[PDB]
Amino acid sequence: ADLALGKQTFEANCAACHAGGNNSVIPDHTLRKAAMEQFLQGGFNLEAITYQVENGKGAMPAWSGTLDDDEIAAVAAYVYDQASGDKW
Ligand code: HEM
Repeated sequence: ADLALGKQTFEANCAACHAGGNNSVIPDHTLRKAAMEQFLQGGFNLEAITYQVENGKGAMPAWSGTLDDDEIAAVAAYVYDQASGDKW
């Protein structure tokens, strides 16, 4: 995965709501591994993350009409990497 692209895509598009890997809209639905295991539909895995970034969920906007496939893949990988290595 192009983690470099993923990080810049993250800062540019997701940081207002998830700065520090947290969540400013619904505080407990952070991007930490344990939180995603509880709140992310499908659990903590790349497929679940990609699905939500593409399709959206409630106050979480859908990005399929803003970011392209290679950009979505990149950002999903970055989020997974950050969570599993707890790099936030
Ligand atoms: C940017 C493109 C972006 C990413 C990446 C992203 C990811 C993401 C994940 C993986 C979750 C799940 C967290 C969990 O614990 O279940 C999640 C959830 C929400 N998001 Fe998000 N998100 C991105 C962008 C944005 C933006 C710009 C906003 C703010 C307007 C935002 C908000 C939210 C909200 C609210 C949720 C919770 C969804 C729900 O379960 O109801 N995200 N995001």
